[PDB]
Amino acid sequence: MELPRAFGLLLHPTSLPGPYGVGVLGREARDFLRFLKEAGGRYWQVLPLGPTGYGDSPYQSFSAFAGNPYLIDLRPLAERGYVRLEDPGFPQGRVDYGLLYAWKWPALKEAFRGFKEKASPEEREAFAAFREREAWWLEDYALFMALKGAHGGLPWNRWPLPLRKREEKALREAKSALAEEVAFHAFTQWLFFRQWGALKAEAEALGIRIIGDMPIFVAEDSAEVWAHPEWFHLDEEGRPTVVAGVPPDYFSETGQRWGNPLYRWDVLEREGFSFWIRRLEKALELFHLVRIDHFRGFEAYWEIPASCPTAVEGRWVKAPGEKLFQKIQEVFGEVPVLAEDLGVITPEVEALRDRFGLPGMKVLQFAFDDGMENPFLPHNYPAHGRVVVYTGTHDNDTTLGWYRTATPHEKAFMARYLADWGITFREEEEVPWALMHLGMKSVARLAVYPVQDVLALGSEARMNYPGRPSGNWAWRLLPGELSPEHGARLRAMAEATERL
Repeated sequence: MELPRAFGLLLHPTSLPGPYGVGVLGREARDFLRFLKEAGGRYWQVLPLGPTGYGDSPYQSFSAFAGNPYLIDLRPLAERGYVRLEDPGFPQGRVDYGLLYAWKWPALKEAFRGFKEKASPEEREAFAAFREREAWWLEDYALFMALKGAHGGLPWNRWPLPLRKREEKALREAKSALAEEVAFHAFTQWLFFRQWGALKAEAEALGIRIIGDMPIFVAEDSAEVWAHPEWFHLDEEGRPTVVAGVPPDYFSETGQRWGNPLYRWDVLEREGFSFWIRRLEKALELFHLVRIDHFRGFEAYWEIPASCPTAVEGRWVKAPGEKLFQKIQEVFGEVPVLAEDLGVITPEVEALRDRFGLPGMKVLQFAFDDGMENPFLPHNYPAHGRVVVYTGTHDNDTTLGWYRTATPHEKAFMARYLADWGITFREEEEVPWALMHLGMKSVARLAVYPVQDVLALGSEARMNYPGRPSGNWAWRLLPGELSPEHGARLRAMAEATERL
């Protein structure tokens, strides 16, 4: 794809400021788009937007199609009398998921009750039309969530066998018995997609493109795995027989056992890769570009026997990446995908990526732990510049946080390297800006930075810390924290590096 020389910001919607404990698809989101526009940014990047479970990770969703109900702006609903919003006492600067779970779900349920009572014919009609258009994934998602609620939150493969194995009779009975719960979940979806569609329209009016994100592998406890057992390696009881992960290395002698179910690629191929085509079709209704986590998995993946508690017993298995993207290209006439290609990749992975002109990534926080050969250093980037450079992603600490724990060698080499590129700094809080400037001076067509770096925040603002059991995905902006001055500084930088 042809990427213009520009810049953007990374900010998950939950991090947006606003009342009621979590960022939503409303005015604050529009304020951010306006801020981005004033700053000269042309891209807004978010993390996966599906519904979340224990851990609150957007990369482990109950569905590969559904939208996150927590992102629904409840104000438009209250403004119609559908519900009476109450603040239990949400904190500032962070999402308290426990409190959000206990409070927002009931608020959404109360709003649905109010809706069925006061909703106008136009609204009732639109909601019905939506349920009908999206049935191909919505029926399964809505019933999945209704059954989960009726079975104490248990994962689908722990529900009674008739429901678990989707016996027609039992399934139809459950759907009737849970008609109201099913409708409610469909209601949260109609709202999510309606609000996201309006926000996407606002971004487009401001000349902004949205970069979406999705994990290559779906979650074990999700609607699509339950509904399409034939697409994954499961045993008759719904248990994965093999799981995703990565081989042991110089860090984890045990490697990483992610646990995600793996695709029966042969079955998918015979079906014209329908699952993926559909997944991308839906994603393209929300985003202009979509990144796919662990992109190398389309070339080959580390397959771990589910019985193994670690990733030591795995083996590399080839996937039909070539054939899948040939299909994606013919169906969508192009491939609007960004490849997450960090870590150790192979010449075949790089080959697949370039073959379809997919831009890869570069993370500046990883460029100074060795020498001038480090692929993350700007002078080593491809001359075609089809790559996206970040100071750090959602999985990294904020740049100031990173700097404070960096090795003496790292800190010294960074300063010297910056000096070579005509960049300097005085206080440590300036490092985030110095690195953002380095990225903008680079040949990378796109430079995307987390808002926390624009604010020069410390480790307390880190989005996610792989391996840490708590405090993840919780950071939030404060109202007005992003000032016109932050915007003007970004714009001046973009102008000087010709990214406007």
